[PDB]
Amino acid sequence: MFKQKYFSDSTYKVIESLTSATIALWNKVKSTMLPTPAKFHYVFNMRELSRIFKGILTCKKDTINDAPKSMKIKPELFLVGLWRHEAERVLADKLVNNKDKDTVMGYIQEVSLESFSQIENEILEKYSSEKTFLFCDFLRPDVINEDGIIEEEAPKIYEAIDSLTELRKRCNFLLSFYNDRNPSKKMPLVLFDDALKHLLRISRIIRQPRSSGLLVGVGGSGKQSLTRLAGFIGKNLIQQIIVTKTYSDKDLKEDIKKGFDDAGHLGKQVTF
Amino acid sequence: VRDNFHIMLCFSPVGQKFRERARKFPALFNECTIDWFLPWPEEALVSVAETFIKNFDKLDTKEETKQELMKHMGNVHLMVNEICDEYYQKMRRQVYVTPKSFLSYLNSYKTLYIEKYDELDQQEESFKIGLNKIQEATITITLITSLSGEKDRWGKGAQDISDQKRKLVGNVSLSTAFISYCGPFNAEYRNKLAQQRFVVDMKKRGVPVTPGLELTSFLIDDATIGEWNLQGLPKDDLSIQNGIMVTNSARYPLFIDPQGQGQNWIRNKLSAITTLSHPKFKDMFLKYCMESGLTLIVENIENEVDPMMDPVLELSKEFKLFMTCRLANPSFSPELSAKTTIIDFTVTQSGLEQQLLGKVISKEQKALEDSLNQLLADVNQNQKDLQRLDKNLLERLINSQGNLLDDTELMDVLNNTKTQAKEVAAKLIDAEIKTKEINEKREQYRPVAIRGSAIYFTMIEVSLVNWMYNSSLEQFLKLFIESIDLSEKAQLPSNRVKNIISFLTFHVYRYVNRGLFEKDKITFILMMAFKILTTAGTISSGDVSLFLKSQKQISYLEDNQWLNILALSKPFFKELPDLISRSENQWRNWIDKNDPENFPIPDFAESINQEKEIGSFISLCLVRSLRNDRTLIATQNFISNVLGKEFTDPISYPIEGIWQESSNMDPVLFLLSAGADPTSSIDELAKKKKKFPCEKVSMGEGQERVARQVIMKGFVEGGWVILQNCHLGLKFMEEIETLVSPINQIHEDFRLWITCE
Ligand SMILES: Nc1ncnc2c1ncn2[C@@H]1O[C@H](COP(=O)(O)OP(=O)(O)O)[C@@H](O)[C@H]1O
Repeated sequence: MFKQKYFSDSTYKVIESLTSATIALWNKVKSTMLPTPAKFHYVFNMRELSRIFKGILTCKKDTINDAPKSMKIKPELFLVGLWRHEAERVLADKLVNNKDKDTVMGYIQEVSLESFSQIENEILEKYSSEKTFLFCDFLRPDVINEDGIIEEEAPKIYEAIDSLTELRKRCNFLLSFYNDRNPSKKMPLVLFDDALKHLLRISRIIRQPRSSGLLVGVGGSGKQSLTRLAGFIGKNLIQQIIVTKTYSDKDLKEDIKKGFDDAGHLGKQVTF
Repeated sequence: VRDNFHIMLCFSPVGQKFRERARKFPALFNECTIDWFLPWPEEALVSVAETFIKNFDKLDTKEETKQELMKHMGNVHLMVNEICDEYYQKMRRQVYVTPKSFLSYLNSYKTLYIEKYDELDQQEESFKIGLNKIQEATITITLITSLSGEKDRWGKGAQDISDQKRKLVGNVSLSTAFISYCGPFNAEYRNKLAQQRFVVDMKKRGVPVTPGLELTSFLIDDATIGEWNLQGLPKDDLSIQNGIMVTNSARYPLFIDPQGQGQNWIRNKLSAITTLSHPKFKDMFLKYCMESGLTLIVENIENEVDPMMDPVLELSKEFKLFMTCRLANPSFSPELSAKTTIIDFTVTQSGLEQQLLGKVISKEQKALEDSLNQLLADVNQNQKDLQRLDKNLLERLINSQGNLLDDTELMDVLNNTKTQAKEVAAKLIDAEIKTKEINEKREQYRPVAIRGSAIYFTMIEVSLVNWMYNSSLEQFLKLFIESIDLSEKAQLPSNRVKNIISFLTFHVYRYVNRGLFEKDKITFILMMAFKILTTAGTISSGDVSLFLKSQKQISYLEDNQWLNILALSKPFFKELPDLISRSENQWRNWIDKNDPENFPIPDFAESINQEKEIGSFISLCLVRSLRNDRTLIATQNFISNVLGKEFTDPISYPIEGIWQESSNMDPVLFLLSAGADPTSSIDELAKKKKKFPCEKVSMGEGQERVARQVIMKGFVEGGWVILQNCHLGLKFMEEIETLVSPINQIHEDFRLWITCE
């Protein structure tokens, strides 16, 4: 990955320090916080390190294009912000109480200061601050603009920046679209900050090649409602199973056959 | 295919199966990412509140109070969460919540607020029309003192609903909250807990609210209440709020229905039916109701849903649907709470004594009901005559809408008002003549009703002691009405009231004993005694628990005994273990003597034992705490005392006598134990009175159709059938209830005999 830009006069040593600081974070978090039968799934291995990197490895040159934003951004700043958002979304998700979250973010800030012993005040000013930073998204940042046809051009896909207004406005835009796409949609979805974040997370998992995500939560949390939009934006087809008067096995088999032939021979994108 | 087959799994966090399902299959939680969704915090809820109040703040204009409104609404939601938790904690009855109900609650708030705002403010516009009348009369200037109360109402009613208009907004909020959320709750939690809860929220919030609930009064006009009371709605409070709750009809409802008030009410309310289990129902009845609106009632929910029921639930615009359960204490899924409203029609004893009061007034002499319904119809019509007075006032006030004064006939109109008040005075007198005479005619019987209700709520709880001790209210009603017929009237009506109290108790008592088991014989009578005394004698539940559950001082007695000294030690129980009890003069013989209670009575409290109003219960607390060995005969003893020795006496059921009970249209069950069967005796009787041998079918596998064809032979002919071993092969049982019906006619002399375990 490194030998493409060659513009990292000092960011190479940093990049290696990221390779080691992910490991330091892995050691600390894996040691510290454990599974108990009320938090039994608090289980850590080497998979999550691979997932962290799999998230990092993107934007062969889109990271370089800081010039449009330059929001007090050095090229490295965007990179460490990407590191932070990545580590959060691969480690600071599957935890039950918000306090547990608060301690992992404290760990992250401490480790970032540890490695980043050369611009530490800048990170403290900008991204280590608890204020919202670098919400990463794919469909909001670019607008189709409906020049000659509605889907004028496929939006740029790799990255987005932090903002909440245009996020909600495009979300409401899209909600109207989903209303007229589906007859009798009947979906009064209320979009508040946490709901926006949850849709973002479903996007993060659904998009990735060879990914999937278990979603937990009491009924009414809306996950089943949220995923419909999250799939429509990603162009993925969706099908559910119907339990007939006789509950049996063949329905599963024929449905999976159709699913593969959508994702195989035809090669379309699907979801389950 | 693996590159383009994403899998989205969404599980519950609660229940039983999720955790060991995860343990069963490693790859499931292994490969997939994991994400939690916490419940919404207060910031989200106030955000939703303002998103829905911005578009709904057309009439509710007040700066510096809106923000507190949205805050307090969030507070209400967080609270109904806690109330849910407490209900499950104490009563072990499941309750759930969803944001959908919060949205529906906002819908109700907006809709009924615009309705009541516009309606009551057209009435307040009419208060201002009264101001216009006063102004035009004054500027134009006999009648001005005649309209003293009239101008007072015209001013003060508007000024009250207006200056308290924000407090009335609060009242609307309290009403719509109590509607939307407090459906499935029992009488302790329904009003009391929820009301103190909401008003403390309002006091802490410091937003203004009006004193006094009166939820039913300013919701529905009493004319429709009376109309329903003709349609079989019980005349008491709880049924009133229940009827309101069905009226609002936020979504299709689902009743917890131990008795059947809702089924009869809907059967009468506007209808004057198709069961769930029917091959035609799933296909035929659905399409008829869905394309022509037949209303499709259902009456057999048992937590098991044919999935096709649901997507029908959520397109004729002339179609509704009410469906209800039977067995109490449901275990409905969280989402079945998300879709439909839930209402509990668990009868309280309070309404129960009025219903039994009405039925006894019926059967004891119809002339009492003649007087009752006569005066009741008269006074109901006189309430409507007060309403007609109000109509006359309104006519006097706004029919002319100008030139009232030039109408000198207004003088006659004023006199007419007076005349109507005069018949109200007669009605006023009738309110006295009612509230004593019928009341004493009811006071002769309302003790009885009290006893009846007590008895019923006793025999409810034995069902929880063990299944199969389950019976309706209807059978109890037949027994009650019969008892009145059996022995009630001789002469000397007060003495016959005492004879009610003697006879009804024994009749119901024996009826339940016929089903009871040996080890539960003593217990049912014991519970009956307590439930009798929890109202009249006001026996403390704390003292009951003292009687159920429970050393430095004394030296001779045993450590096994000293446990009991500390048991009794912790009113005068903690006052007489001292030198009084430690005299050790003559009570050593007493503790040695067998039958301590009877001949060598304790003289520790001779006067207290003498009084006997509670002295029995005192003696028994003593007997249990000292000598648990001889508990049971003492149990028989005070049962004989407080209830009569007739109860503590042998019973043996003459099978020839029992046959007289069995009509053709009811079977005979048999809850047997090991090493006992009446089959030989049943056959013997069937050879004695009946002249033919019975036919027999043993349950098992592959015997349904055999049983059915022999039953059809019995139907046409009139023989007897002996089913056997119903404790397995239960799929045929549900069919039997449909078979034994008035529809499919049956030849006389046909009996059925059932045995099971
Ligand atoms: N964010 C939300 N705002 C309003 N209503 C919601 C929201 N999320 C869910 N609901 C309600 O809950 C119902 C079920 O949603 P669902 O997606 O099944 O939640 P879950 O997956 O947690 O069961 C929906 O029909 C909807 O009315």
